Amino acid sequence: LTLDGIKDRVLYVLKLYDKIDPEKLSVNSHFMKDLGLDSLDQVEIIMAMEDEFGFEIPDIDAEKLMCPQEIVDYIADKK
Amino acid sequence: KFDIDMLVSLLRQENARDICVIQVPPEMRYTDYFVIGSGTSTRHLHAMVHYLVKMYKHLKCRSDPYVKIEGKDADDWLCVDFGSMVIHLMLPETRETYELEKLWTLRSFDDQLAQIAAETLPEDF
Amino acid sequence: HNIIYVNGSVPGHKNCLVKIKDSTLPAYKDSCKNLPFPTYFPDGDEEELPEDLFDESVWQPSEPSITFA
Amino acid sequence: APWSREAVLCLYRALLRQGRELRYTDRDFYFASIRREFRKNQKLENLEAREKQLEKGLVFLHSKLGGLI
Amino acid sequence: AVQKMTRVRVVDNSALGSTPYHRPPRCIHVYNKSGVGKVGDQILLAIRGQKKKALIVGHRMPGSRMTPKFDSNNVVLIEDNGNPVGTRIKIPIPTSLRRREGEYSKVLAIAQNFV
Amino acid sequence: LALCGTVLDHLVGEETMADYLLYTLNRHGLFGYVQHYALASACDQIEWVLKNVAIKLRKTRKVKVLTGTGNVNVIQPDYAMAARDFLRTFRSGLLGQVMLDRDIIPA
Amino acid sequence: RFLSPEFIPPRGRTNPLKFKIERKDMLDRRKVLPIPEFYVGSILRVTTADPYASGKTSQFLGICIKRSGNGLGATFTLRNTIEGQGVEICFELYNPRIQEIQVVKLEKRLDDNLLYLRDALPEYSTFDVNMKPVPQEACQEVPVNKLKVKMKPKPWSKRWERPNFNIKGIRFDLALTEEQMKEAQKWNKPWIEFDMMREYDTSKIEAALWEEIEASK
Ligand SMILES: [Mg+2]
Repeated sequence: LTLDGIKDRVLYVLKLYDKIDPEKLSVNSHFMKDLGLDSLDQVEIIMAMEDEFGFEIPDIDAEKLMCPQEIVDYIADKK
Repeated sequence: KFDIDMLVSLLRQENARDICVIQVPPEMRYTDYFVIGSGTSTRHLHAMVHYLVKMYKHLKCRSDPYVKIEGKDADDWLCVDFGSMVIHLMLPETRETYELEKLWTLRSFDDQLAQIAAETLPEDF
Repeated sequence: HNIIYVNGSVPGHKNCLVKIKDSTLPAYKDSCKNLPFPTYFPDGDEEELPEDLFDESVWQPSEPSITFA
Repeated sequence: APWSREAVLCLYRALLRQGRELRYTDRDFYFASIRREFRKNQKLENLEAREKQLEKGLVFLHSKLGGLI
Repeated sequence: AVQKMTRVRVVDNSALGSTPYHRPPRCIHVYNKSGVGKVGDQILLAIRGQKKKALIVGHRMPGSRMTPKFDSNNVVLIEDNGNPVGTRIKIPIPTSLRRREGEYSKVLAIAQNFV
Repeated sequence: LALCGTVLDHLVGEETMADYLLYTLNRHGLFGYVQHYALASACDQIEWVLKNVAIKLRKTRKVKVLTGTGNVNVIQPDYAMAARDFLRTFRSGLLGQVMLDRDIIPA
Repeated sequence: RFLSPEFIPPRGRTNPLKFKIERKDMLDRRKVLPIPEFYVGSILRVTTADPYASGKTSQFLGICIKRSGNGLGATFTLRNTIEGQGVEICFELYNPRIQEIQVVKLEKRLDDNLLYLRDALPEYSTFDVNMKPVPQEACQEVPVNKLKVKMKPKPWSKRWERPNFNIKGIRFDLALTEEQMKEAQKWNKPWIEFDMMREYDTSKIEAALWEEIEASK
């Protein structure tokens, strides 16, 4: 699979999301503290991330990703 | 025939900004379906209400009777009560004030309905 | 039992004789077209009549309960 | 405050998941409306208040999305 | 049967119908060719020094069989345009409002319970 | 004019006149009705202030209230009598010196 | 042997044939729909189709407070309080749009009319909508509930203390002073119960009807 593809796609889908301001949309952008997103916000980020790639996973670590690289890595090993 | 699928498609064609369809439970005896549609201005509300009524008479309903248009006196809320479907059309601001969608979605757990309370009246002293 | 069921009220008290005849109202001008023209003769008995004759709109007893479906 | 704050997250996940398949309703509006409902009430609440709010949301999930189609 | 000067109960969640100003609203006018007001009949209301329209949704007078006779004379406040003043009704409302001639759909949308 | 006694309070409403009196008295800062009648912090709701004064004067009525299950006569504090007495003290002058036209027509 | 009240003819100058014609229609409906035995004071649940709606029925639960009417016109009224609002509906037994009549709780009360429950406290008229039926025992008499209700302040819909009403199910001592009970008895009309020409004997009429109803079955 395109591991980098996930990074840019995750970068791209996050960029598509309008509520978050891509002031620093780095590969290690945190969500609780760096982007100031609550538990409600991240789930919708999961849906946007899930919608693009096709989900196939529960919230076991989707809550725990907390950064694009972690989820990218998690999307990297699931396919 | 005039059915839920036709009604929503007709609403979509004439650019109804906000559309909500609620299938009322049979236990509630009002109607089978409940539809709420937002509109930009009073002019828009009148046009679509007239358009749907014209289509309804055109679209069979030979045995079914005609339907009155209610709320023409009002400038912000128009509702037409078809036999199996009731459509309430209102401007944006009116929609949030009443919040019809919450009432019919949450039958008896609506916030405003909950705020109301019952009372008893004994003597002051 | 030769009982006619007539809509509404009829002048007089119970057990009083009344005169009944086809309506003279203009709307029902010619109704005798589909009725026994001189009268109904049981002697002819072309077809013996049912014990009770009903109007179409009437909901007969012993029918299923009316559901407005 | 809630029965469990994970249950709050679980409730929100299911509502979005159920809304994905709505056709007659305006999917975009439903997603926005649920966000407003969650944000306005859940940010500040007490044990009793939050319990009532979560209970009403739970009824919504198990009632075919409150009759929405 | 609501008449002029009858004391009526505002079955609504509107501010004007709240228990403060205990003095019950009184009917000034019945919008019928007869002055008797029954279920579904509009009336003009003297409420808190104001004149407001109201719709009769229940009354204590016996009606035709198979219909609900309530214990109080109930009304819902109606705006001049015809939109209901209050946003919720919790007391049961008779279902007969649906068919009778008039504009009653707006009120039925507001009421959860029908009897 | 109703507050001045020019209008017979019964064709304008004692309660409505009382609310206007409280509305004007509070704006003018003449909080002299909270000492004649003990009202503590004072208030802006006519029903609340009328409740206290009715208690101070020990007045009660039997009033028919209209409830869901029927009509019941309930003993109640006399709001109407409170309004009549509250206006009287204003007219006597013990509630303070007031110039009504001060606000709208100061000129 | 419980004969439904409607079958009993009222005295008058009417021909007996008028009643035979009405009974035949009544019994025919009873075949289609079973009308259970019940008395004033029993709790009933009635399912009826709404003409306003389409093929959508409604259910109403309440205590039966009155039985009136004879023949095909028999009616009964049952009462309940819903979200703190008292409601009564008068039901026609033989109306074609009554889907079912269910006797949730079969019992009898001290009085054959309970219109005074309007003046009694709300608790005595409130009944749970979803209450399930209680079992009934055939080899018994109908239970006679001897509850005496408590009344609210004196202004009542009627002067129940007055002898004509003959109310035996109200706690008058709690609501009325001994003088008021004395003052009421000025309306007593004691001679009423002892004049033999005001009594309608239906024993033979009730008897003959019973076999006729059974014979048709
Ligand atoms: Mg009376």
